[PDB]
Amino acid sequence: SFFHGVTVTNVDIGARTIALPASSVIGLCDVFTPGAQASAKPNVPVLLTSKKDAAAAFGIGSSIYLACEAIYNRAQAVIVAVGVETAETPEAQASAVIGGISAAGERTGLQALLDGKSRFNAQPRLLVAPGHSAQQAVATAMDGLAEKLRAIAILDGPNSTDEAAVAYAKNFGSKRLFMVDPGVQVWDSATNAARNAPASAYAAGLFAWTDAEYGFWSSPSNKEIKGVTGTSRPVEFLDGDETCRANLLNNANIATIIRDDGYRLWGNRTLSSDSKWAFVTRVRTMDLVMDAILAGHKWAVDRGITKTYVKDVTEGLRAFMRDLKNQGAVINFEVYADPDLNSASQLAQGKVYWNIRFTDVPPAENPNFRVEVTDQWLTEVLD
Amino acid sequence: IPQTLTNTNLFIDGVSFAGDVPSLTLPKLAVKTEQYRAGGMDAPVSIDMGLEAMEAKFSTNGARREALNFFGLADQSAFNGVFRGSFKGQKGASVPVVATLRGLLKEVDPGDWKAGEKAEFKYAVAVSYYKLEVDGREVYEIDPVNGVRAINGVDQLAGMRNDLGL
Amino acid sequence: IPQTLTNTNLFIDGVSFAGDVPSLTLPKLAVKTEQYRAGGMDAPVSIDMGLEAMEAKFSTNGARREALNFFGLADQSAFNGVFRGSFKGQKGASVPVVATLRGLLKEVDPGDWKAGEKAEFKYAVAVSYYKLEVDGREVYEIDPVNGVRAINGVDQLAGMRNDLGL
Amino acid sequence: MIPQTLTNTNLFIDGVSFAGDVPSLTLPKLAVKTEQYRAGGMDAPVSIDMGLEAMEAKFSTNGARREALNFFGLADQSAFNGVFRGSFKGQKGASVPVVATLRGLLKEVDPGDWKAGEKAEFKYAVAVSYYKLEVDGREVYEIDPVNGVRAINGVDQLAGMRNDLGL
Amino acid sequence: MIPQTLTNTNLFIDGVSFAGDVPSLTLPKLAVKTEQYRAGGMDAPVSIDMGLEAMEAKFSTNGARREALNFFGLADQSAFNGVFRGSFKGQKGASVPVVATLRGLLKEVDPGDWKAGEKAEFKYAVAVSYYKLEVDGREVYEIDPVNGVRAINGVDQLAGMRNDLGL
Amino acid sequence: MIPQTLTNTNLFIDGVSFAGDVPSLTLPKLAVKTEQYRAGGMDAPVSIDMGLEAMEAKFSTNGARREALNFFGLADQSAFNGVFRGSFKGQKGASVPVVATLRGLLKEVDPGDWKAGEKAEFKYAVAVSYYKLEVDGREVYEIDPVNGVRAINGVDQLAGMRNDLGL
Amino acid sequence: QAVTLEALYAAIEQVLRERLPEAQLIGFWPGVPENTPAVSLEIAELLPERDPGTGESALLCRLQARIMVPPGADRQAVSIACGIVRTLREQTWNLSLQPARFVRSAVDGSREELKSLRVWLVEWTQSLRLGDPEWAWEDQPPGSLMLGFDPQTGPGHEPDYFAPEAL
Repeated sequence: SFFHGVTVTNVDIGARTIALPASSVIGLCDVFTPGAQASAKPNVPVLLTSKKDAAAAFGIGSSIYLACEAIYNRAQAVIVAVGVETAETPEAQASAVIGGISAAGERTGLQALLDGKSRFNAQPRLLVAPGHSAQQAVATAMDGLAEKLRAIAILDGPNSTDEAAVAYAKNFGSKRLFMVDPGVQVWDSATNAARNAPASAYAAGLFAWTDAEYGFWSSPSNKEIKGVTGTSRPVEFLDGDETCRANLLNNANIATIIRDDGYRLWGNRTLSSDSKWAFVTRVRTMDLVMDAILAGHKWAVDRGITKTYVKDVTEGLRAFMRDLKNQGAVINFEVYADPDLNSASQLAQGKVYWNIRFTDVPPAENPNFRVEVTDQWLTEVLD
Repeated sequence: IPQTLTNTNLFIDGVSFAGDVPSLTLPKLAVKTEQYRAGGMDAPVSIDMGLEAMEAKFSTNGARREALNFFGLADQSAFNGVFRGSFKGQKGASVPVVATLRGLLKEVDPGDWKAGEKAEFKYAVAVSYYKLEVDGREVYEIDPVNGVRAINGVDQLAGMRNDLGL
Repeated sequence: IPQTLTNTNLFIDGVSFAGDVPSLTLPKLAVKTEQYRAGGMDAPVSIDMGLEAMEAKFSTNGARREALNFFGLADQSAFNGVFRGSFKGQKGASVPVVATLRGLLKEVDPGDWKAGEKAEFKYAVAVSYYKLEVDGREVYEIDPVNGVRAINGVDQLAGMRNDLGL
Repeated sequence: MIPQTLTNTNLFIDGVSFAGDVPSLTLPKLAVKTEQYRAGGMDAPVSIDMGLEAMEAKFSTNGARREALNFFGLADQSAFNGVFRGSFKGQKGASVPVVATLRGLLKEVDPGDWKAGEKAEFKYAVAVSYYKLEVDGREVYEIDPVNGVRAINGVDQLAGMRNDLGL
Repeated sequence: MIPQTLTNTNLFIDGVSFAGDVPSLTLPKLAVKTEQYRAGGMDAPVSIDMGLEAMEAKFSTNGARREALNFFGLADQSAFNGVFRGSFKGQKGASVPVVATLRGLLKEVDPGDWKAGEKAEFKYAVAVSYYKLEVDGREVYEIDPVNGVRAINGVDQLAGMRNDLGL
Repeated sequence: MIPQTLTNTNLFIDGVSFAGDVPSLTLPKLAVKTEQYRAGGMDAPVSIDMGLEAMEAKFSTNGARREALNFFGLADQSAFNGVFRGSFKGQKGASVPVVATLRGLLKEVDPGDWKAGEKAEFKYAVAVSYYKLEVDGREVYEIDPVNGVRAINGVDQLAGMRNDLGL
Repeated sequence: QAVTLEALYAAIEQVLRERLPEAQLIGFWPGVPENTPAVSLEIAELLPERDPGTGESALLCRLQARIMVPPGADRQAVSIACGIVRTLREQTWNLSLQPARFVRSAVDGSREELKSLRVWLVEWTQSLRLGDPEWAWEDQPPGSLMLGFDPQTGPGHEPDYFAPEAL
């Protein structure tokens, strides 16, 4: 029925960890066991906003819920997640994460995150595979899901030593992969155990947190993770060009988690061999302005923009570039008419080549303090 | 030789108002001057302070719904519009002038409706972004925010933003 | 193609003044702007603050007693009235424009009575509620109280009343 | 940054909306009781924080808002509760809310001069105790005088000098 | 709520209507004698109510209203009786009355400068003792200084501290 | 000399640009604490420098600049850092920069009256300790109160009276 | 699409034969008043107008109707003339035109032969946008736009990017 009048209840609330309502969209694929409580079919996507949907659509005994708690401890975002059904064979568990179009009109595994478009007008901007990115065939298809979506995917090095991770990441020369190696243990509030989380959804909520506050152009490296204890293995950052473990992991382009607990990230690079798009803040502004070309083409095709197309797209593109100069995301912005236009009948009939140059804000990596001990002001003080 | 204008086109968001835009007025660009006479002078010199505001006033003569719906939006610089013009002088060399602008459509004025005349609605946009290209290349590029007052390619506030850190 | 108006009807409270309403003026809708130049800018951008007041000025030419009796009522928004119009353009497609309004009839002006001319009384209503439907569907819906400034269906103050609790 | 100003305003008192008659508000002027301090070995004093001072939050209405006149001079001081809402629309559309929960004594009802053809403007004032301002739902100020709560942006700025007085 | 302002005004003195010459009134500014209070274990003082202060209710007329000049400086203080009527019409028609019964000493007759071509404006002032404001016939304020009556909205706010002083 | 005025202005707080909402600044009024001195054998006192006095550097913004509200009344006084930039364009083209690094206590957040149709104007004030003005990159003022630094145009004007107090 | 003068001549003949059965013969350039209730359309003058911003030439033509009748049936020709005037209030002749402006109607003296003595000139003006629109500025279709970047710039390697691409 119902109840009238106020009601006081003996209950259990576990120590509120509210965060900021972020704006970026996160894709996630991890494994759980379906039951009558978990009210979601495996290979269908569902957007989640708070922990009430990670306890009702998916079970609390899961591994999505280990990673949805990872985002919601850090930044309240919109996670579009699918479920991979539980397998036992270590290849068949990862081969169901990949999947394909084995169904009639449905993609199953990681590919089901392509249904973020045409369903909510909210594509995933981040792609997370917690723990499964240690396998190569998952991580290579994170690249194949990033090229179709313009969404940088967060990888996961193995929980073993550094040479198991540096020699793992030698086969990646892809612009959009971002690897976080050291696994994070976090003490659970029920089972009295430091749960060895895979530590790739901890960085996913951090990217949602930096976009909501400090913006996308700030490199999301020295920002503090909350709701977290130490890593599964300790790293350190000391100075003097030695074999210290943080310098050993940046030079092979892996993010690291540095201090007392799982405080901060440390990677500023992405897994690109091409040193132009080495910073993650450059690839996320490139893949943001390439989306404004798409919405600047969709807006310049539904209204019959025939004779004034290239003027409608380019000025509408510079309406977005002056926004980035306004927000501090770029320093230079210039949309150039390239001199590779050969003849007037040749260029006006086809192939008008224009450029977009922008100097992204470089994140302060390696400040340098050249320090002295002098005898200059010893005379002035004593006399 | 003087330049008689021949063709006139107005866009609002891409929709061709080529035809029924009988009158259009670009914003007069006015330097914020100040009659300044200091100690060692008698006549006042005038010093720039920036520009003053920019209103562009076109007047379409129909019940549009394609220009009416940009009044009172929650965001300024949402109405943009692109003017296109064509002055024709000096042996048929019609110079293509465009004047693309942007800003809040600050006033929609329906006139007297005396039951039988034309419509002649009136409009006024508080222009923020203003870009005037005469014969392809740039003449006036006025972005108020970010301080991008640029005359024929060179940015006259390049020395200012280095001083202000912008 | 321009739109020549053809038919004009005015209601006050339902009573058909179809015929003797020679002139009518809808309220010009003006955004309360402000020339705003902050630190990092030179030209002033203009920022909305809401609308300013709305006066509609029709002028009937008779001693009415059906429009005179709505002057000086103890309640504002008691005079309402409904305008109906018809612009005709683009191959006889007469678009039905209505402009229903509401507010205090703030001024009744009898002109000069030079003993032999027409009457031509003049009126002015301080419009509160203003609703303009061009071709059936909504264009401008301005309710000042409750903050219901709505452009073509969407409420531009939907984000404001959630912040203010209205 | 975007140009962002005040556009509209609202006032609640014990839940009752003043959606029709508030021409003006005034948030309380938060000021530190600065005692300028020049001592031996310096010049040009350095202004040590001593604490805040009293926080009157004036406003005015011009109707017979008896639901605002009932809270003057009650036996329970700090029983006037109320928020000073207000939205800043900016230039890019979406408006940033600023609300300000108050809890104090309505220490002044100042009815204006009734010039019979002008407005009324019942000017008020509340010497608030509790004060909580929010911006876009995010916390900036917790000012509670008694029991020592000055929490700027959520972190308590008197907690180091509250576990030594033994409060 | 509805937009509601002051439109018209009236003044009675001992029943005599001033329906023809009152350009201005002024209700008495009800203010609490706030003593700001910062003590050990707090900051940002908390403003304890001590009571009200004196209540001068100015007004002005510009004729030879001798029926208002007779009440200046009599032997019986608090013998000037009078109401400050006033109606707030609102927007939806019916007007909400505000009346204000006074009882005090006419302590000031201030005749203006007579510039011979302007108005007169005999500005007055009454340091009232008794004070009763009504809104739409409903009670809001009973302020009687002597014998301890502060009744906000009908409930006596000094009755708990009148049966202990033994008044 | 050329006619040279102020044209544009900027404000940074901890690196954060206020490129969109600062209508006004105020540099701190540098004034000597002049004690007028007439003694035996003279007249018309001669105004010995005693030192400066406190340096409040007001400014105002009219948005919800929460990044400027977080620095009010922290535990660390002189933790508000910020520069008051500003360029003077002159008449002959190239602009002469004036920047002013500050370090003090944000001792006042004064939110304006919210008249619902006007601006906001959150007026602020910082009682600065450290103060460094530059002109075209060249130094003019180092004003550090503690540890005795008054360096006018790079040369220290208190160094002769700092190696005698033994600081 | 656009109008033609021959499209205008056919539609004014078409509608006027439907509305006027008493008018036996409404030709646009006839002669020979062969029978009693004849109406002979004409062209008086075609004049310029406010030129629109396209290649159409704005022209208002003084169209002209001459109502030929034998004398003694003057009233029978005003009833023909009143039928034409009642048409011209809203009439666009179903041709994407502006509604015609009625000008005058009166008996005239023609230069032509006057066996049919009584004729009534009925003239009216209506604007015409004759001709095609003409585009002048830019003829660059949606199939031709490539948008590279800073390192992918030069005649060595082409900017390998289309505007319609992946999502």
